[PDB]
Amino acid sequence: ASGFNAAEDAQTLRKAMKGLGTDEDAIINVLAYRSTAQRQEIRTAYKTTIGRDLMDDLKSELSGNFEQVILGMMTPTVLYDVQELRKAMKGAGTDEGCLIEILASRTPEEIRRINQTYQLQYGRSLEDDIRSDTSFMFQRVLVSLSAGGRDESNYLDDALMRQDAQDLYEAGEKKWGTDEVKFLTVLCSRNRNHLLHVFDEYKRIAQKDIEQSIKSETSGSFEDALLAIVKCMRNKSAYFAERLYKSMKGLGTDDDTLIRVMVSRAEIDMLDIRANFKRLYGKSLYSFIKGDTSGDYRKVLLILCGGDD
Ligand SMILES: [Ca+2]
Ligand SMILES: [Ca+2]
Repeated sequence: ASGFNAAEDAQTLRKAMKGLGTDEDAIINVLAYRSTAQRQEIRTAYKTTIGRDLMDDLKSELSGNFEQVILGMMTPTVLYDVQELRKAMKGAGTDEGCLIEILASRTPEEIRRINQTYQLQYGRSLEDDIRSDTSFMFQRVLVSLSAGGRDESNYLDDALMRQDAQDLYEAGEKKWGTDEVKFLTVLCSRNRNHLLHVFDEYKRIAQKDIEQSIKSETSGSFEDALLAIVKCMRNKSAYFAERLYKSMKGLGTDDDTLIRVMVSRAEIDMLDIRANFKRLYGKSLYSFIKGDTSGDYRKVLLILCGGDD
């Protein structure tokens, strides 16, 4: 008896959190079927209408993975990335995979926004934290990416493109070892169109794909970062399909990654992620999530997925 009404959604959620226990299905039936933008209007309407803070109430009413997914869904796009990078770096351990996932997949523009926001939210620069929590070549790649200075044009410099391919090839022909800085320079600095052309040229002169050379010539998180960049440049949806596969295959589940990817990409390219997932693994993302998770947690996850393939 109306279209999208933030106030009405606010009432549904409040009712769901009232009384003994919590009607999580009511919560899902609303939030999982609203856009990130709409969820922000709901937060505003809830505080206006109820005089309480929606995020605080959700946190006090929910727990575990279900809580993590719902709160993630409720967080504005930029702030979610910022809070995920911070979480990746707090504590003794560092979630380098998360750092790579975010820094290799977001545009230089989105990264610049994440930068300023990181600074305002915590008081330190994203770069400083990266420098403190990572080292050597991997640190350098992240420092470059985090600054968001990658060429944003679509300009193709023929001469430079040919030289880049050569430098990359020669980098894997050095006696002492792989001239890793070359990979960093080319893969972190050039614009997409230029890089994609460089990959073709590389293939021509080396008779091998850049990805296979990266896998045999480099290792560790540095290797992962380069691969992430290449994959995100060529077929970003496939990169996330793989990310999701790795988080669910074999004993257990990397819930942090599973949740972040499903939440962050739900409104961006989930359909294409699903297509690539089935192509790569023969199974549908839906079937994988369904058999690797459970509870209301699984329910919201399957909905973010969108349906079986
Ligand atoms: Ca309750
Ligand atoms: Ca598993």
